Amino acid sequence: LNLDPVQLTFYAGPNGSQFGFSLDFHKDSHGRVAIVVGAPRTLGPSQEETGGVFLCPWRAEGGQCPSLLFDLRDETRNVGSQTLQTFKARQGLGASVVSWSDVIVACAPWQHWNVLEKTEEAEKTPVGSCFLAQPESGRRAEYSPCRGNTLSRIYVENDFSWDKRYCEAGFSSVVTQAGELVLGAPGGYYFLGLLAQAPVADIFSSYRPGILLWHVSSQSLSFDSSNPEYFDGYWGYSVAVGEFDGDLNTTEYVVGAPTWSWTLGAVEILDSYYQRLHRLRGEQMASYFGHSVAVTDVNGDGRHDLLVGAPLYMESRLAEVGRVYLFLQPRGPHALGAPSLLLTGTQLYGRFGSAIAPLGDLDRDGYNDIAVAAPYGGPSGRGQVLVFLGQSEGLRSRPSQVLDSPFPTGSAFGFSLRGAVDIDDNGYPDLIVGAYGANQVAVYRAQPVVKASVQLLVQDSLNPAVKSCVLPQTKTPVSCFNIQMCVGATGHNIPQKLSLNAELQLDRQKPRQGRRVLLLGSQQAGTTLNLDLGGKHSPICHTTMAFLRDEADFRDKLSPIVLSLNVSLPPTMAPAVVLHGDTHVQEQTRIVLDC
Amino acid sequence: LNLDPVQLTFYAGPNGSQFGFSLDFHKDSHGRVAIVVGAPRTLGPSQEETGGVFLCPWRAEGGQCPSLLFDLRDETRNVGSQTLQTFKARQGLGASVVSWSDVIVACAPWQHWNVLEKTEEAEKTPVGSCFLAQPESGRRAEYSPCRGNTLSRIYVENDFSWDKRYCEAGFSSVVTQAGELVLGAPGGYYFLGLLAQAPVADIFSSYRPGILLWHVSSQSLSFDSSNPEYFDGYWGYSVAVGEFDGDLNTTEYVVGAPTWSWTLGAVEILDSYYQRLHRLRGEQMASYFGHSVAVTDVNGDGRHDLLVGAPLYMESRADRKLAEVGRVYLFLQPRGPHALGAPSLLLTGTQLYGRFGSAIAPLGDLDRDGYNDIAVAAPYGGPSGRGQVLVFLGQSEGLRSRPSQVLDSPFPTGSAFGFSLRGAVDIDDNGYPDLIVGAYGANQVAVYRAQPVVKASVQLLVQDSLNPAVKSCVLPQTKTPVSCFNIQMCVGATGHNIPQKLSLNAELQLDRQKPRQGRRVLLLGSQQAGTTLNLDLGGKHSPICHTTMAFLRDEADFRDKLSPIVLSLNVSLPPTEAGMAPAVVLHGDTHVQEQTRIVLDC
Ligand SMILES: *[C@@H]1O[C@H](CO)[C@@H](O)[C@H](O)[C@H]1NC(C)=O
Ligand SMILES: *[C@@H]1O[C@H](CO)[C@@H](O)[C@H](O)[C@H]1NC(C)=O
Ligand SMILES: [Ca+2]
Ligand SMILES: [Ca+2]
Ligand SMILES: [Ca+2]
Ligand SMILES: [Ca+2]
Ligand SMILES: [Ca+2]
Ligand SMILES: [Ca+2]
Ligand SMILES: [Ca+2]
Ligand SMILES: [Ca+2]
Repeated sequence: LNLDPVQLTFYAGPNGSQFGFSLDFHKDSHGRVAIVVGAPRTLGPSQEETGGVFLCPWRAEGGQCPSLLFDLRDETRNVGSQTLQTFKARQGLGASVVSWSDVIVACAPWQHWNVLEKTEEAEKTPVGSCFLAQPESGRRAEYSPCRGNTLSRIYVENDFSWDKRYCEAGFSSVVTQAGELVLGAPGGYYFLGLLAQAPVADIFSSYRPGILLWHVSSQSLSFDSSNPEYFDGYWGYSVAVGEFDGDLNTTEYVVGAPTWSWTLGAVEILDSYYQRLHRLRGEQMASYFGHSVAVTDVNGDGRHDLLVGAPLYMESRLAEVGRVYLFLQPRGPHALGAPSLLLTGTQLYGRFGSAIAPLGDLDRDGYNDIAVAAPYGGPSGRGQVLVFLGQSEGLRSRPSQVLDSPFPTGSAFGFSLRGAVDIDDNGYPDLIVGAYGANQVAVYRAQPVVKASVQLLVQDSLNPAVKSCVLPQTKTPVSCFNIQMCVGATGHNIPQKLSLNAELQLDRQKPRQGRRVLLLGSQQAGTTLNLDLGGKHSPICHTTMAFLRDEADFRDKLSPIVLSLNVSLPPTMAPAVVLHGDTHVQEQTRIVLDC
Repeated sequence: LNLDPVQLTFYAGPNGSQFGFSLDFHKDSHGRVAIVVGAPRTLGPSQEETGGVFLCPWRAEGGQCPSLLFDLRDETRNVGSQTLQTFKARQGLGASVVSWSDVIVACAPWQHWNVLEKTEEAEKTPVGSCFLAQPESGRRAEYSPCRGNTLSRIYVENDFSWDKRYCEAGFSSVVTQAGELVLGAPGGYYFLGLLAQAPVADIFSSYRPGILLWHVSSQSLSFDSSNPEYFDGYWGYSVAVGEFDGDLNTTEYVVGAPTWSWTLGAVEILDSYYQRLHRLRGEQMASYFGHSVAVTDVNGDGRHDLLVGAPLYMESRADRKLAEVGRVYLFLQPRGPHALGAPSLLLTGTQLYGRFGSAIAPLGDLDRDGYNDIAVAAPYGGPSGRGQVLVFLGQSEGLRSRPSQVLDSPFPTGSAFGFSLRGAVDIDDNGYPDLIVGAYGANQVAVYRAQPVVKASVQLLVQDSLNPAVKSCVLPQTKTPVSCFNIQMCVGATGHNIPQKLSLNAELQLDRQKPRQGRRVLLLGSQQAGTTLNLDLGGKHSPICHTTMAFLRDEADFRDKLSPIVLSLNVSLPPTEAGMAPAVVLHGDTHVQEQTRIVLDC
């Protein structure tokens, strides 16, 4: 709602693009936050297809960020017969970035790995990897469960089972609250999908430079499945962490399979033991249900809620426009299955739902908020971010704000969206929009929100011929009533330069020269006053006095008086304020005399 | 707790005018708050003590104030045979000022009134008169419920039954939320005392300038009692309103009778029909149990609680058998309303002849923690006897038994600092209720502003027990290896209206039990086991935690391997005394200890 569109933070990257495929907020232990962006198609050791990650300090003007190296070299180790080796060709370092407690985990899902066992070989297959690093410490603990030495003949022998040659671990990187790192591998089990879990502390403990194999304590890998629906399931395409079970103190992983059950799609909730507590499938085939998955409690009830993206949805306008499915967390026995809000974009081929970013209390509204992105939406397919507030009792169905791509067509503005981290540390979380091949990363800063609570004090009714008030000049006896207005500013971090303007309307329904009551001071049927609330918490109530003419004067006495007070922000750069809540009170006064 | 004692506002009246005897907060139509101060001995137009009320607008420096021009003039109106007279000489206009909505009720209890019929009369007795005003419109009105025209001999003929000649109505004035003015006349019904309650709108709409004896049609008065206990009860010395019977439609009055049942003292809680719901007897005779009464929900359970004051309570010390200090009783209302019984808390003063409990002011939520705080004033307490005010914070069970803050008189001795108290109103509009204390001896009022309360939080994490020499990260500036680990402490500062310059200080003491310079655990850097560093939180919802590398001495080097390794994290405000007064109050947990041990084979 309060995300500043007119001013944005622009971060540049390599001319080879991909700067913005994935990104996250690196929360420093000191309390600072900086944006870490993976560019999975930067230059290699010698102009090679590789990845790469940049670390941008949080700023406003922006610029060329420094680069954080993880691993770019074709290693080769001779374990007896097996001369195993790694290949950086199109590794994609930066396709998944997640940060936690001074550690950054950035993945290269398409990194290759071949083991030469004399004549036979393991084939140069994309096992993928995800490299961990504490930039302050400098320690690098690369993690790659799918790296192995089992030669291809063994795979071919029995049933091509328990394979990890092309798992592509790290297609989606997330980290729990405790620091446990979770990685997706869509290609695991012969292009079926597996997951990896390992403590970052344990990963750093068990890692040894040079050697290209380990087990790293009790790292938890997903179970291989022979179910036909899982074939080419593409599990671990997108992952997130949130609390969903009946017990606390445990972190669940939500994983998306956009091709589950013959491109139908699914999303699953897993514990650390991978018990599959809940699984919700898609509705439209080839709609890519699960491309991006987000976890946040926008309802404000505390219990986390689920958002699932289907950018390839074909709306029954059969127009290819994505859709975000919302799932509030209920208190039923087997609840959470039925979706509640189905948000759908407008621009054709917009891919509405490629990036769902939790935002938390974006506008100090008391409920969490979200930002969905359609990378090819908008007027001319540029791509647009749709901010949806909590609003309680569900989610804001309408876009509280629409952020337009300032990038040319095809930049896919809005592929990776992250929020839920107050970058301004002002109770107002910000948003970051990165896009694959964008070459630029945009950051939206939220602005203070002012809720208004408005009340009126007007006499309910009176005799038009009371004749108690006295006109100054003419000295005529007239009836009159007490008109007062009190508007107060609620919310957090309200700016002290507030200049709210209140406009009063007496007999609003009646037109001009059809009006009945009329102000003494200004001789007008309505005025605006600077009812500024800046610099104080108490409401301002400056009254007025409008006279009511004699019976014989007018004839609109049969019409009851309408007293509508409407408060609006001043019209006079960036407003830095968003009026919300009650802003128009129309308490009424009727005319009562005999009939 | 957070009431600033350094920067005070001083509002002055005329010399010897008793400016500050009673006071209340008047809210202007625009929401601007002003103070109504009674000065019950201000010089009248004819150089005589009559009374007066000042309307002090809120400022920073303070000073002189304008006064509400009432009608200070004796009145004489002959209604045919009789001759009604009102004498406004030493009437005490300002002895009880209470502001409700846009009206101010300033009562002169000692205004005299006579009815001259031929030779006879009704005796020139003090009936009292409250003066209602609307300073934004000039609408003046008067209310004298106890005025009568019955000749003196009639009461003698009927045993002084329903004798309302000595009411001094306005001795204690309150206004309910529904706009009903309730006056306690301690001297009504021949000093038994009564309550006179009438709607303010009816008071304004039944007053005609010139008529002295009229009758408000909707007013209600108490019942004269033949029970010997009530005699000379002064029933109406102090009066307050609150909810005590269940139904929120009915409003109940709490009325003090400080000399009920032969100076024993009592407080009666009774509904609008003056049916006694409950009676709270005194504890010690001549203690004036009922001198001050306040109603507020200190414990926050949603039910109003009662605060009684006995300024002349003589406590039973071990050394002194009976010493006059004063005592405030706290009664907590439970469910099942007609069960409020034994007192829940018994606060007692310290200074002799300090009159602890002469004023009980509900402060609202001064600390902003969901519980109601009060102020009890001893006008002659304090080591020098010049006057003290004690702030008591509310909690789940009763309220704090010790004064969170103590305010001392800035005025010379005998100023009666604390006689009049009034609070629970944000005067400067900074989100925190303020307090106004009236020292009529010095003819001044002190305004205390509540500075913001910074609620702190501390979380010092030490990962686990460690081995003496793990031979990890080397000792600083040496290739010599030692055992190293991380110390991380997150400190947060949450509060309302906190300034942008807040910067706490974290004292990190490494095994404070051991003497410094040779502690078992030092830092991997400067090696100083005690490091106090500033951590700024000037508008940061995210606690900031600068991790530190810490070194552990050799197993042979440190010989006490059995003593617990206890790290100390202390949070303190910076030395703001160098500049102006401390702008914040760092209430809350600011000091924690975290203990670990020495592990082996790790
Ligand atoms: C989580 O809370 C505490 C702290 O870790 C722990 O002792 C407790 O067993 C946990 N609760 C669960 C697992 O339900
Ligand atoms: C209080 O008064 C309201 C008037 O609207 C009434 O509806 C309600 O029943 C009353 N409650 C009682 C008498 O307990
Ligand atoms: Ca859980
Ligand atoms: Ca929920
Ligand atoms: Ca919000
Ligand atoms: Ca922000
Ligand atoms: Ca009641
Ligand atoms: Ca209570
Ligand atoms: Ca409190
Ligand atoms: Ca204040």
